[PDB]
Amino acid sequence: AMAGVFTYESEFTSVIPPPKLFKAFVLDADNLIPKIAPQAVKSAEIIEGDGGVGTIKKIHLGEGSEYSYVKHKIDGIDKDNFVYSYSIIEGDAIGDKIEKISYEIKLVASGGGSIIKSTSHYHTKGEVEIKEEHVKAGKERAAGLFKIIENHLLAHPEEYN
Ligand SMILES: Oc1cc(O)c2c(c1)O[C@H](c1ccc(O)c(O)c1)[C@@H](O)C2
Repeated sequence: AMAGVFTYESEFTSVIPPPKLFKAFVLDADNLIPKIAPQAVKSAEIIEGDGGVGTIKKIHLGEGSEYSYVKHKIDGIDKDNFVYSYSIIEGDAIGDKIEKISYEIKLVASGGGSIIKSTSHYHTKGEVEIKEEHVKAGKERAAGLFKIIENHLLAHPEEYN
């Protein structure tokens, strides 16, 4: 029956500045990734909402994740300060051990690069197993994807200006 929340903090740098990165990784992620990283993600669609806060999206994952869905709940967007927060509410790692996973992502200017500050909140249930390796994975995973994006924009500077 026991509820809890485990909360983890992570950072990535990028040479791409916030406002470009933001448009690519947040605002256009849904079409972009599927185009440049099919193994990551096949497609993404709005199930519910108006696209703003409170929208839910079914995201169709790629082979990397045995073609499994997740549903994302948009918790907030601030297009000015480059903040985005969304919770995974169904899908891959959302079992019994763990019931929602929530992210706040904050892009910070840093020398015409960015630092991507990421807070994740694993909403637990029952006993709490959290392995230094389960965290390293999920972290590598996210960074793998920012790297795909960063390198994509470096090779396509015509995009997201
Ligand atoms: O290989 C994977 C496995 C996953 O569970 C996920 C992956 C990639 O990336 C998905 C992802 C992450 C950020 C996104 O904007 C996105 O559209 C899709 C993430 O929610 C879940």
